Amino acid sequence: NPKSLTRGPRDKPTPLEELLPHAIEFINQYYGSFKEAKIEEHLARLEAVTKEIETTGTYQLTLDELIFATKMAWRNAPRCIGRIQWSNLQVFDARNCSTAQEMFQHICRHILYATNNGNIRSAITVFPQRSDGKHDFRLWNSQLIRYAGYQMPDGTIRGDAATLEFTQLCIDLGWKPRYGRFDVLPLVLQADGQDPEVFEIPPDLVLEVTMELGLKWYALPAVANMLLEVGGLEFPACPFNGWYMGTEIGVRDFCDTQDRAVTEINVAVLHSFQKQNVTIMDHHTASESFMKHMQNEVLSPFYYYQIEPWKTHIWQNEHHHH
Ligand code: HEM
Repeated sequence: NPKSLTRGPRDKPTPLEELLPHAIEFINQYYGSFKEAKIEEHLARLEAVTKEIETTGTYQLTLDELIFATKMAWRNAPRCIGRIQWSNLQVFDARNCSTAQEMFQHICRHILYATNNGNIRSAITVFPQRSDGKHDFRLWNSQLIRYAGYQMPDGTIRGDAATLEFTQLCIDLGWKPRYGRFDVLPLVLQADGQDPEVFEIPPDLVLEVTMELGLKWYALPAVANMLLEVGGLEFPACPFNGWYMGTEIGVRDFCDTQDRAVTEINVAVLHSFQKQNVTIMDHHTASESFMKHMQNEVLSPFYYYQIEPWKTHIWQNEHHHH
């Protein structure tokens, strides 16, 4: 019975006999948050949604349904330690975004809001939902802000090892590679299913925490490659963020060997982030964020993983050596 955590591509709209059941269940779940309240409202919504699916082949969520879905999907996230305070989430509605240039501006706003000069705020920007699967909006990055990973002559690493393929992809799309350890990768944005466009992230928007010892690391951990599933609808583009745990800042930029044996702690990080006033999930934050959450008072909705876009993209013509 274990279900796939991945939701792949489509080449045709979701069939009505498949969409309706899901939409109806979401709407129920939505109105269910009001036990005996809004019965006539619930039925009115069902009738409209069904009429919408029958006449247009799909349906649009309301801003409130979307907000509710983004928070439920967060709550339904198995490994997310931040899901305890699922209500502390700012939603940005970018569902009428049309171009990669517009996606770029939305992402800039997201990064700006979320970073908040260090006082990190959790947010999610929801781009248009998948229509026929041939006009998908996708962020080819794994994270909004991530360091480039460069291959060396001896087989070593310069930068983030986990971005080897993606970094290469960037270089192949024209991006000029500086060969440092902390090079912020550009944004590879796909809009309306078109070929991806490369956008440098304004250096100003990147807040970094200083760890020679020789290390830095961005303050904002924002997942950019997941898909939000809600009521049969699919949003292939919905970057979200929280704040670091400190337990993980992947400085796998290493030869950092510089008790038993496996004793490589994560202290300097906890301290470094705190003194530079960048939110990290320490005890005070865990407690405080939970307090804020309490004051506001098949798994679906859900955030799925996807097949890396460069492995599935049917190129048009743009950017050679793709
Ligand atoms: C508020 C701060 C947050 C913290 C400290 C936090 C922490 C975590 C941690 C530790 C993981 C596991 C390791 C990893 O996959 O990187 C994780 C995964 C994840 N988080 Fe968060 N998270 C936060 C906010 C969010 C937000 C705002 C969303 C979405 C709206 C979210 C959605 C997820 C999802 C979908 C995963 C993938 C793994 C899974 O859920 O099973 N997280 N988070």
